[PDB]
Amino acid sequence: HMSICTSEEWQGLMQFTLPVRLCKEIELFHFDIGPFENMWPGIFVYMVHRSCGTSCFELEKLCRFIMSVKKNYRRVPYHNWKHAVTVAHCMYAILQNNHTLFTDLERKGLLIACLCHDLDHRGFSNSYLQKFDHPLAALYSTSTMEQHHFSQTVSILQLEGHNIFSTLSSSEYEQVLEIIRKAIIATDLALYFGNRKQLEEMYQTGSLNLNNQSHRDRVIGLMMTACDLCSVTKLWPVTKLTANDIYAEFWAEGDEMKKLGIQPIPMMDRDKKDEVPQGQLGFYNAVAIPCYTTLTQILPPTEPLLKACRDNLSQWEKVIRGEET
Ligand SMILES: Cc1c(Cl)nc(C2CC2)nc1Cl
Ligand SMILES: [Mg+2]
Ligand SMILES: [Zn+2]
Repeated sequence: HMSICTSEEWQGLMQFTLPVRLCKEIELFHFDIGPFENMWPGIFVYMVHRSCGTSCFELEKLCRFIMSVKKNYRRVPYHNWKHAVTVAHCMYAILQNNHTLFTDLERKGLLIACLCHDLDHRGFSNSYLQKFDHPLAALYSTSTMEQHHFSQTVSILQLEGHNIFSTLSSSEYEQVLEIIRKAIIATDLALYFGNRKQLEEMYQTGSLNLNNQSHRDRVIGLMMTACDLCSVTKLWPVTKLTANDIYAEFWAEGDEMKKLGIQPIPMMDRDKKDEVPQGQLGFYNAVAIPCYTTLTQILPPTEPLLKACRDNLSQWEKVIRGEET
């Protein structure tokens, strides 16, 4: 079922060298991959090599894996290839700035989990699949798309010449697949609320312990949320342009619901565009600000993400007040 890259695609990626100018730029939390489309697969190779090393993965298998993953992201307005690389870049910036807190196996599993976290997204939410009793919802009762994204990741890894993790021992292979599974499932925002509440309690009571596996899993889960939502941490023009894509995707879902005779929620209704700024204020106060606040408490080097999120919240307030561009 997985689409496979052509020889020309992976061989082409093998010869790419990142321009020197961008090396200083890629290290920064606010970096926007937007203006460098041709370089996205190359940027991911670069990030894997800088975090793990050139010897970590067999270059040919890595390039084949990356180009087949790209091929399995769909032409949807938001949950696409650009999103995958954006999320992976945020993870790289988090991992770089907190490098030894994490094991070599965690750094490789997380960068891969980020690139694959929305694989084969169809442009439909878990709400749509569960309300219209789609077969995916029967198969995966909760975290429907996230279970699908993980199944797709394993399916790519099973393709001839794509198993980038085959050189790990039998124990490390099962360990990395678990790191990936947990990380991808954690991208379901429904799980985020409880995860952030549990982490805030652990941090406030002084019980949070990164040597404790269940605590590590939660910290990793919050990092996945922080990366998934990072369009809210970019410079305002970038954040605004990504919000346009977010809403284009939701509006297409809303259109499909309307065709089935079910009225969508206001956020998915293109005829309700005027409610977007109030909706964004709600999203930042309920989801993004608490997310980056808790992440900054646990990992102080991630503070630039919280600063940038606060700045964009401020910009959404300006939009509501009529002070826009
Ligand atoms: C990053 C992100 C996500 Cl996942 N969801 C939403 C929904 C309110 C439109 N907004 C943002 Cl800014
Ligand atoms: Mg997702
Ligand atoms: Zn995502």
